[PDB]
Amino acid sequence: LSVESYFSDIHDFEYDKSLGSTRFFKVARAKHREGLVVVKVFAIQDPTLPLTSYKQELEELKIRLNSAQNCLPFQKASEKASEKAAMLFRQYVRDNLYDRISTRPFLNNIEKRWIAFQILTAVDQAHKSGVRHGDIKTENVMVTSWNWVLLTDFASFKPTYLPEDNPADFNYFFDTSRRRTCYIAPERFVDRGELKRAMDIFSAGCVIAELFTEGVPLFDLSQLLAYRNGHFFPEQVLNKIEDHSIRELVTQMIHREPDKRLEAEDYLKQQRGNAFPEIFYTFLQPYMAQFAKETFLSADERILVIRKDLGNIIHNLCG
Amino acid sequence: MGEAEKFHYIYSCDLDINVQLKIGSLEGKREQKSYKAVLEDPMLKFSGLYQETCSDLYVTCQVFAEGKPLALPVRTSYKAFSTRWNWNEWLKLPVKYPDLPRNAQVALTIWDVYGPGKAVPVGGTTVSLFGKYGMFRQGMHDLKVWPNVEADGSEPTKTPGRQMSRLAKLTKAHRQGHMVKVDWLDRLTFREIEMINESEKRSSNFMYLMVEFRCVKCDDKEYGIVYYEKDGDESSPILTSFELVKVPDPQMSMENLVESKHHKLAR
Ligand SMILES: Nc1nc2c(ncn2[C@@H]2O[C@H](COP(=O)(O)OP(=O)(O)OP(=O)(O)O)[C@@H](O)[C@H]2O)c(=O)[nH]1
Ligand SMILES: CCCCCCCCCCCCCC(=O)O
Ligand SMILES: [Mg+2]
Repeated sequence: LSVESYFSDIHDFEYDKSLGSTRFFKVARAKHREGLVVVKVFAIQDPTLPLTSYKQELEELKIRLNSAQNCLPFQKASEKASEKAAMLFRQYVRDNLYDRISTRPFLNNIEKRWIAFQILTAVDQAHKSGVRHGDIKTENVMVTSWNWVLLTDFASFKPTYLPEDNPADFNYFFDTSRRRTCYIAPERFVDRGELKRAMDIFSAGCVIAELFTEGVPLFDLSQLLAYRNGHFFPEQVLNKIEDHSIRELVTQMIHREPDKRLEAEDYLKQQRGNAFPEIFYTFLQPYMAQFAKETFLSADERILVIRKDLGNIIHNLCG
Repeated sequence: MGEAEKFHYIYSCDLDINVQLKIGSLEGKREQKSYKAVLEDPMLKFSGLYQETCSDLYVTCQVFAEGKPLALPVRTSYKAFSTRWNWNEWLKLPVKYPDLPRNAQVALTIWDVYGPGKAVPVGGTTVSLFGKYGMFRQGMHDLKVWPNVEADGSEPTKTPGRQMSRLAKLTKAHRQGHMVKVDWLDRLTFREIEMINESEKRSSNFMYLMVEFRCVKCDDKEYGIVYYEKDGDESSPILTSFELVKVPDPQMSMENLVESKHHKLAR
């Protein structure tokens, strides 16, 4: 079944585009009353499998991440929408960071810093809420056209632990871009656990690496398996990071032993001022949050909010 | 008995014609002839104040919005004055009704000769083009003239053209027929207004520039020009749903203009 075929049975969501077919999900862009939406359609080949376990999880991710301004959970889920398919619904964002890195205008250092700041803010938001994103990747970091980061596609249905012996489990659930990139924390490799906050910190650290290397992946599956065994360290790619302090944050976060990986809030404490401008904590995160989530401010009213606040904005950012 | 009460109007953004302003008469006296100042400045005897009772003054009309001029000033054509300043000239302004924002004003400056190649402002006056509820001013208006200054086009203007102030309005309303007529009472009351007016003539050296605005007529109807913007009826289809799309993006399905600028410069 083609990705579009599934939408023939649905009235409320009109097919728009395909984002990419993989044996795990077929992803389409759909037009909706509210805007554009990503529909991850899961062809449920074996009806014996209980999707009720995944539907519960996603409904508690949806509740916990309701107020997480930089997290975008799946907002809907439908076990039988096409009888042989399930579907996960979330808004569609302007960019995904992997593409944004290449689209113009190119991200400045200060914009990359703002994206890495908000990646750590998103991880911190979900982690405080009680949620883990079991695969952060640049594809899953989403960027509004005002550079609000939304972390999306929370990997609650993906396995926390993978065997190193059989790459079949990685190939199915992870690396749907088919880039062979591997940000799966090394201790997630063995030979239905719970996901750990340090398993996101390795994933997030590698995404900040790739962000600051202009898309050079820090590891692929063999390199992560070597790093897991201590036979490789990505010094070459880390030296493509142009900023020493983001380089050390990444080198901290990708640390091999999870015990040495702090909380996202700690990296944001340590990085105050030095990696992340003070103004990110004091003005831009709280000011920009008024545009962010379940907010209702029109393009016409956005410009009037920013015009009416120009003087205040100039003082905070500039002085 | 009377034509109906229907109020006809045109949107300002639909009336694509030049604004025209009649410069009527300049009533009032000038600043006498201070011969103290002439001893200090001998060039001052060679100025319209000191050469004729009515120098051949001219007015410049310029439209301002947000403190900026919308176009160049328009000058009254030369008219030789002997005993009264009465241009009686319709000036076609370089601005059209669609071009006028809600805070458009006309800054009117009366100019006089001050020696060779030098005009001095006799006075200035500024009046907003739309009224209190956004209707273009209609008919004959008498504007307070501020002595020895140019009309100020800044927002708010320092030379607004708008006892005798209140009475004149009532008098205009009476002459138009909006006030009820009571002959025995009008006869008595207007003598008092005349006394008030004469007292103000002697008390103050005020000048008034009477101007007029054109009347828009079609089939013997009167249309007021109300300020509007095209699409002003487009009440945005705002809806309060956030079931899936929690974070609206205004640039969502829009051409990337920074990539097209780049395409146009590389390719
Ligand atoms: N701009 C934009 N691109 C998206 C969006 N959703 C998905 N895509 C793109 O389409 C690709 C395919 O969709 P996904 O299945 O989510 O790809 P992915 O991030 O590798 O997916 P997972 O492996 O499940 O995390 C993504 O990598 C993105 O590049 C979106 O909301 N906005
Ligand atoms: C109604 C809830 C819909 C949930 C959608 C995600 C379900 C993912 C199931 C993954 C099954 C893996 C099967 C396999 O290992 O071959
Ligand atoms: Mg995804």
